[PDB]
Amino acid sequence: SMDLYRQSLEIISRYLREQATGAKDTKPMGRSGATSRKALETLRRVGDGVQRNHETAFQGMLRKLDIKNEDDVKSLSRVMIHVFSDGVTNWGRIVTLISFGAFVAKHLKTINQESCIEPLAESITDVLVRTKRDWLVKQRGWDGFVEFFH
Ligand SMILES: O=C(O)c1[nH]c2ccccc2c1CCCOc1cccc2ccccc12
Repeated sequence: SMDLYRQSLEIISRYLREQATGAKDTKPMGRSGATSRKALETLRRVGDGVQRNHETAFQGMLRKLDIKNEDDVKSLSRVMIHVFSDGVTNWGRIVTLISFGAFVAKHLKTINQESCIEPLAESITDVLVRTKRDWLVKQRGWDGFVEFFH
């Protein structure tokens, strides 16, 4: 679903960008927007907690990935689909996929690869919506994400 993709892209890319810069983007978003703003707000709350709770694991995975350049960022999808497609599907695992994206985005700013944050956000959005389309539709997309963590 291109609507699920374009909404997910805006939520993920906004969170990854603002985690990297340290500054939040202004309130107006694209289509839907009201649901997306609520989703970004719950994502900041839950996602910041996940980064703190899994700091050692995130540090370990970052080291393993050994990200140095733009080519390393594109080779990521291979591990991303491996780890994320095996096992159960729930909102906690979706938050973990996104929060680790934020953790990687901060590292990219550090190594002067900030231009890779958008392609990375795009890659996460694509893997998420492509592999979990039906489950996301059943949960009423980003409306169900907000409700679940309410
Ligand atoms: O779901 C889980 O078990 C799990 N465990 C982890 C333990 C550590 C770090 C993440 C995870 C996850 C998230 C899914 C897989 O994420 C990824 C894997 C690889 C590269 C990535 C790059 C950008 C964003 C997500 C990535």
